Amino acid sequence: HHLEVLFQGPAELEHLAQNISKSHLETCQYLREELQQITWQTFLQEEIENYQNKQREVMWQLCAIKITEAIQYVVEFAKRIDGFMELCQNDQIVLLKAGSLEVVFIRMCRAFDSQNNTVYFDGKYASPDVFKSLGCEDFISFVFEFGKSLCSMHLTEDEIALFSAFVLMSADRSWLQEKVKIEKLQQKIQLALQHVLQKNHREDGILTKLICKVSTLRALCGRHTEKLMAFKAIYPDIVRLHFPPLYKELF
Ligand SMILES: CC(C)CCC[C@@H](C)[C@H]1CC[C@H]2[C@@H]3CC=C4C[C@@H](OS(=O)(=O)O)CC[C@]4(C)[C@H]3CC[C@]12C
Repeated sequence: HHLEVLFQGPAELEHLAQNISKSHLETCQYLREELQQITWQTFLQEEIENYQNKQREVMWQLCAIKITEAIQYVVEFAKRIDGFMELCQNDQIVLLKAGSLEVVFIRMCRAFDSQNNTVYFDGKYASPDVFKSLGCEDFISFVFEFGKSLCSMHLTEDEIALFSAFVLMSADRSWLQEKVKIEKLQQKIQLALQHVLQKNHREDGILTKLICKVSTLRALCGRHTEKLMAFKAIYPDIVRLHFPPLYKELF
């Protein structure tokens, strides 16, 4: 008892970090180690050309299908975050519409080869050239830059998990009813994140460089929405008849 009281503080941070870590491990589509062992499996030049030969609307549908799969896994992660399921359906929805893509881009770092500038996509590792038919060179370059920048921090699986839970439970998304409860939850997650960050590299204070990325993610997800609305103005029926329903609902 007396010993239990002396540990209660940090024990609680460790407990929450382990909870979130586990939720992350069990809701990622692929194992980190799996992804790292096949970075050499890049598309061959012939396959690259084929993707480049596809029509704009065709490449967009494919990417939306692939992104929707990753989002499905992020929704499973959210469900397991303590507090998320206690919120009103309305706040649950607002946090997912705003954060599900941000968590995807965070998870992208586990499936990104920084030295060669390539991302795991449709079975192989893809250079930015694979996405040329989208007609979004700037948005694509921003995505890869983000991948490179998060990789350069060599975040551990537990670090990625707590950072995912952090930008997901943000109390500043517009239209939230329970700002105070969500805020108290993010604060805990953040103390837990700092706890695990210092466990590995009290060498710096990267928590700030990480929290700095938060603003970059919002701009990245903001551009996605802009590009998508621009695409939907030209291909309204492609979006309506061939885009995945969950992607439509979210974006
Ligand atoms: C306009 C929009 C549709 C274009 C987006 C094109 C690229 C940026 C997308 C398409 C498909 C996306 C991947 C789909 C699937 C995954 C698996 C996911 O793996 S997991 O193990 O972490 O769950 C990590 C993100 C990752 C690598 C995504 C990165 C981002 C990704 C390459």
